[PDB]
Amino acid sequence: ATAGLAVELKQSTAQAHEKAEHSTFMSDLLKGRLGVAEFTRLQEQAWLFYTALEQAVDAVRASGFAESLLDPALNRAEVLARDLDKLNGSSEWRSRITASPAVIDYVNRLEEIRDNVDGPALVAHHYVRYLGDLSGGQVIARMMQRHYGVDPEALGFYHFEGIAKLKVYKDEYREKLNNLELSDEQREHLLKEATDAFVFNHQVFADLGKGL
Ligand SMILES: C=CC1=C(C)/C(=C/c2[nH]c(/C=C3N=C(/C=C4\NC(=O)C(C)=C4C=C)C(C)=C\3CCC(=O)O)c(CCC(=O)O)c2C)NC1=O
Repeated sequence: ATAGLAVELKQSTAQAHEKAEHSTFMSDLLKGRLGVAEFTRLQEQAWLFYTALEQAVDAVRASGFAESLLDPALNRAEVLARDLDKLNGSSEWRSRITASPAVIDYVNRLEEIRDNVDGPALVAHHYVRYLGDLSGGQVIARMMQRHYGVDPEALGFYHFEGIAKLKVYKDEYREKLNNLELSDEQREHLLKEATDAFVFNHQVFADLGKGL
């Protein structure tokens, strides 16, 4: 549409984004109703899906698609594992954690995108996760420190070590989106995938809200 991909993504995903953002689990977490335990469960599930997402990013980058956008400085899985070591006090969690049903679907989609090397689909998922982390991530980190006394060294996920000027980086991210060479089919595919990405994330929160 008329104002470029970054604008079309934001508008197209608005309804799914709002649903995800206002899940009961995330709402209770950010208001201080839960605890470090619940934050840890979230980060455990996020480690599972970021691990899958980053295999898909690596596959797509290697194909030569969206290279400048798929900045490896964004990788969260390793930082996340370090956070989880601190949150759980040992590496015990690696052999304990299991994917919730929501995370199974989400990982399965990311693995399909990986093995298909589906560039447009991968960009959609990259946008929903990383640009969200860059944008609202400092708010989440601040609330985890404020409400629950989480040590900032256990919030490495939100820090983005290697990025100095965060506002400039987000602006340049949106310009890289606008600059991607996409057919109508590819652009439509990307947009639909971005909505599905928000849908997966909402179900992840729903399953966390339950005993799952
Ligand atoms: C499934 C949950 C969830 C995801 C995946 C998410 C992603 C997400 N959050 C964004 C921005 C943002 N997101 C937030 C806030 C939050 N972000 C949060 O995850 C939480 C819990 C808050 C607290 C309200 C803020 C303040 C922005 C700023 C805006 C912007 O740059 O457009 C963007 C940027 C949009 C854009 O500029 O196009 C994305 C993709 N937001 C979500 O809520």
